[PDB]
Amino acid sequence: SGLVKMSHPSGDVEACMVQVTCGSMTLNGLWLDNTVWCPRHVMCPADQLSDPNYDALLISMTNHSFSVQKHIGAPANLRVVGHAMQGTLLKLTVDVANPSTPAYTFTTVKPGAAFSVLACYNGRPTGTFTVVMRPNYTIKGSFLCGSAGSVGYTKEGSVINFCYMHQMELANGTHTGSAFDGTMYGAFMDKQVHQVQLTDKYCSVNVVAWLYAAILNGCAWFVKPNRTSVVSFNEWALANQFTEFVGTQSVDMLAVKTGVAIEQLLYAIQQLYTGFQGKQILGSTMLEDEFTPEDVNMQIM
Amino acid sequence: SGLVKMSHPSGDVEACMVQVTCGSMTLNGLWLDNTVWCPRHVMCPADQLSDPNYDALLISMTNHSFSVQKHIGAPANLRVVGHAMQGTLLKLTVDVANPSTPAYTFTTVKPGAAFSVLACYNGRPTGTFTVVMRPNYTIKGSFLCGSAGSVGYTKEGSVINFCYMHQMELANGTHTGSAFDGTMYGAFMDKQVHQVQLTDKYCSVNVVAWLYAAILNGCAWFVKPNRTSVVSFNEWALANQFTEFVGTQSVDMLAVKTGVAIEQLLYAIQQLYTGFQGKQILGSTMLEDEFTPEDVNMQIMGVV
Repeated sequence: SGLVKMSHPSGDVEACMVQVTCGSMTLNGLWLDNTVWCPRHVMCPADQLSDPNYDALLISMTNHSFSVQKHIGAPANLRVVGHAMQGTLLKLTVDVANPSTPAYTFTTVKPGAAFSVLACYNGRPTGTFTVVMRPNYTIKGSFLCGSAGSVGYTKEGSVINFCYMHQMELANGTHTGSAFDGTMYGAFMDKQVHQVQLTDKYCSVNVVAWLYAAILNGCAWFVKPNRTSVVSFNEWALANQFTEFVGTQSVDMLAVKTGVAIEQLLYAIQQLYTGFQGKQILGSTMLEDEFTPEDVNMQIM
Repeated sequence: SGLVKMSHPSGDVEACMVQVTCGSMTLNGLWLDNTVWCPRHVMCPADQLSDPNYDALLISMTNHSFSVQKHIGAPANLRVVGHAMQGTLLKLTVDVANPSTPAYTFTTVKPGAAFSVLACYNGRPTGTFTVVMRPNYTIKGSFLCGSAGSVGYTKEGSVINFCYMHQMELANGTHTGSAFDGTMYGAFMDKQVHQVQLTDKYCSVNVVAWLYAAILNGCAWFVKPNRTSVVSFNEWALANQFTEFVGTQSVDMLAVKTGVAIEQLLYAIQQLYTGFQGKQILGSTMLEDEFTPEDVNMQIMGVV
């Protein structure tokens, strides 16, 4: 009954991690059914990562180019019987179906949404943590060299939604990766040139959730009777580095649980961005946008 | 690079979780070999929790009083064939041995040490997070009603150190539990009465680690030539709600890597205690003390 960074139990997804090796290069892959997903830059030699030619590289491969070992749990015999390139991912086909494939889906996450990351090295889970997809389509993770192919996901019921496969580091503590459709979040290129990122923003709905959590724990000094409408807050947001606020039923439950209307918190957010004055809020003298409405509902029940 | 709140993968420990039911009370238990560990207040009924007689509650039990079900993973029912009390924990014996018992130890952690927690409800793992054993022998986590028996651990190679089993809430967001020798952390009582908690302190050595992580991630604005000695800082600490700084080799690797001495960050902590004056350090506006030197070394350099 505090507000902490919380991840899904990782057991489910650990049972799907494998190591993919191609020549002298190695990284992680995700083994679902008869498929192993991994980043395509496993085909690329270190010196050529500046300007790879993936179309060339793909051609020069046979199935015997790809080596897949399973280290965690039950071992280890995966023969690659096919290989395809899908955007910034490779799609390897293997002769054995993962007996431990969860019920799963492949939905792309949106800015502000949270997901769990299983950080792996050489096909071995080493740690798990949770992030939110930034409005500029980066995440703030904890990745060293060799973590490519680490998997990000969410869990509703026993259905895993795989939403992220790690690719690269754009700057200090700034990362991105692929959705399992093969597209890179934020359209960054999987080559090692410096690329510019768009400006970041506060996730408005996540700040509202956080303010609700502060109220639910007795910190409500910022609540006034004043209101800003959603439509009016969103005009303001455009020019002050906040995202468009979009209401959800998860926000609505917090409004009911506390007696404070969304529009009062939208007004407070406008004030708090001018300054906290004193003044702390679970505090912190700055806005928190890394907890979702769902986060706050499940941890402060 | 990047520094996040990082937990161990929980697959190992998930396979060990079970539900223990006794009368009307239900919570989580930990299943190792032929033993299921759970908090003993599962014997105490709804209202008697104000103050219970645990020696009495124990005698009024047989093995049939206890029901253990494994819900997640490899399904099972486990018959209880013995029962004992040890401190604040029951030690239940079951007929089937856990076929996925990890290599493990039972060690008690000291204040400032971090560990992973697997939060469970009704024998089902729902989330994992990392905590530090606070100087006042509480932990700050997310434990709702029904999470007693949730388990905390550190992992070293294949060996899991089990160091915590959740017991109770105290103040808001303030929790405590048992080591697996049965002793409650900070001598608290498993009882719905109120007990006095010592004041919290900042874990100075973790704050230093966090500041080194800042420097290593390109955030060094708080670094000045000025220095406070360890001895001097520790006198200051007593008066200002900080722990005694004790250096380790792990802190030293960070001093070597950044070129910034410990004594420079001791002086910076004294200046940052007052306040960050509108700036932030790794996205925070207050000192962070739940990143340990070992944790920072592992995330930033992959080292021990």
